[PDB]
Amino acid sequence: GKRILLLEKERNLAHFLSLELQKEQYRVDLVEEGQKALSMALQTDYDLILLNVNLGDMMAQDFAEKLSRTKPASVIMILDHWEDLQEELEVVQRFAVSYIYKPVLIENLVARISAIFRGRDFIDQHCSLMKVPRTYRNLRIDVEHHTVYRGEEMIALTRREYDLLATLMGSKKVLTREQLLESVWKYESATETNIVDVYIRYLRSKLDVKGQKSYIKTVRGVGYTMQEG
Amino acid sequence: GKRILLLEKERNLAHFLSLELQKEQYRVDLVEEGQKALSMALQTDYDLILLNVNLGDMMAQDFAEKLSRTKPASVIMILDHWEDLQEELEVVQRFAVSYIYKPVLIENLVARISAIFRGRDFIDQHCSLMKVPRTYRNLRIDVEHHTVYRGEEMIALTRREYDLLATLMGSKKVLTREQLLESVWKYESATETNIVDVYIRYLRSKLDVKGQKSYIKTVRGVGYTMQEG
Repeated sequence: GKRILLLEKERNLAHFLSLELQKEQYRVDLVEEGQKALSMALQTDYDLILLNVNLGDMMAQDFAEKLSRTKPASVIMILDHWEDLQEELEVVQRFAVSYIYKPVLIENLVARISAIFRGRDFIDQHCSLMKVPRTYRNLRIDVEHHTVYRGEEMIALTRREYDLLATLMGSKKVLTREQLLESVWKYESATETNIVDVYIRYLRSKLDVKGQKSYIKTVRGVGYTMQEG
Repeated sequence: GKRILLLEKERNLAHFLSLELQKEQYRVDLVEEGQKALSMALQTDYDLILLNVNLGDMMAQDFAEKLSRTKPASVIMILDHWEDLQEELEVVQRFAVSYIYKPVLIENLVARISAIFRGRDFIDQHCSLMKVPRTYRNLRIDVEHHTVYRGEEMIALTRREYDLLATLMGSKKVLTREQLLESVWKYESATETNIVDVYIRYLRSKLDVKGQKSYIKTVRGVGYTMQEG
């Protein structure tokens, strides 16, 4: 459950925004004083802090600079009317992840907050996009359908097998059993590298053709890679 | 929101398992018939299908074989008692992404499903295999706290600045503004390439030092990348 700190000076809006955010299963701490919002953000890591340009007892810009002393990458979004935001736009753009104008439909606001959260979560997986190979010899990879064809024949690779093939095709360098573990079984706390050899064998038995070189190369030393034909 | 097809013969466990999965914001379709489970799996793409070894009107092995005609990389996990799973283990190991024994703690099962999901997403987003970069020149990245140090000095990068620096550091290649948009503003629908240039300048003003090369390299007419010292 993502945690949100909410200081909104229009109490009617605050109430209904809080309700809709909770409907999305976010946790909402509603607050009303700048200095108490700051003390709360210092002691609690919020996934999002939603503020107006002027908090009452301080400006959002001062809130953000103070907080930044210890939590410099804090996720702050500003919600305000046109004139208030326009007057401070340049500074808001510096400290705020995003800003949105009142008057505001709550659903558009909740939608923007969800986008920010997804975008932050994507950065947090350290996913460096790389170009995907879609052929190898007479194998065709249909990435959108997670299907594989040998010539025109669909090969019914399971998910794990599909994943193993893609990991091998994705690396020019040979991969160790350990690197394969950390790839195809990433996040699962897998220990035995012996399961790698089970699934190589499953993979070969689906792909390889008799009289032909195997599509998978065993580098007896180190690990596995794809087998040039 | 990840979608799960759940056919568990023990209705008490099924009920609580469904609730705990929903708390992670997963959508759970509870079923009780193997034939209905199959018809649902053909007509909608589930991220995970959770089954016992025997579905009642058919074996999970038959379910998987029929499904694999259309959807060969379907994500199927088997939950069952020792004797049921042991008796079918070799077969299950071929068609199932994973298996887990009853009696089972719900919290353990949710954690394993979540891991499997993240593992599929790493493959499906074509993330590089390389380790997240944590240094560049005299920069140190504390990934857990989203903080950055230049020497011993903490630089107060904003979340957006941080995400941008991470995306640049994440890629050996030059990134175009369109690529930077699609990663640092992923899901935010941004279409103005101009904002990338604005945050590059913000990043430089925080990191760069007089009489040093900039940490960021402008590649005229292409995009941006990191700047060797």
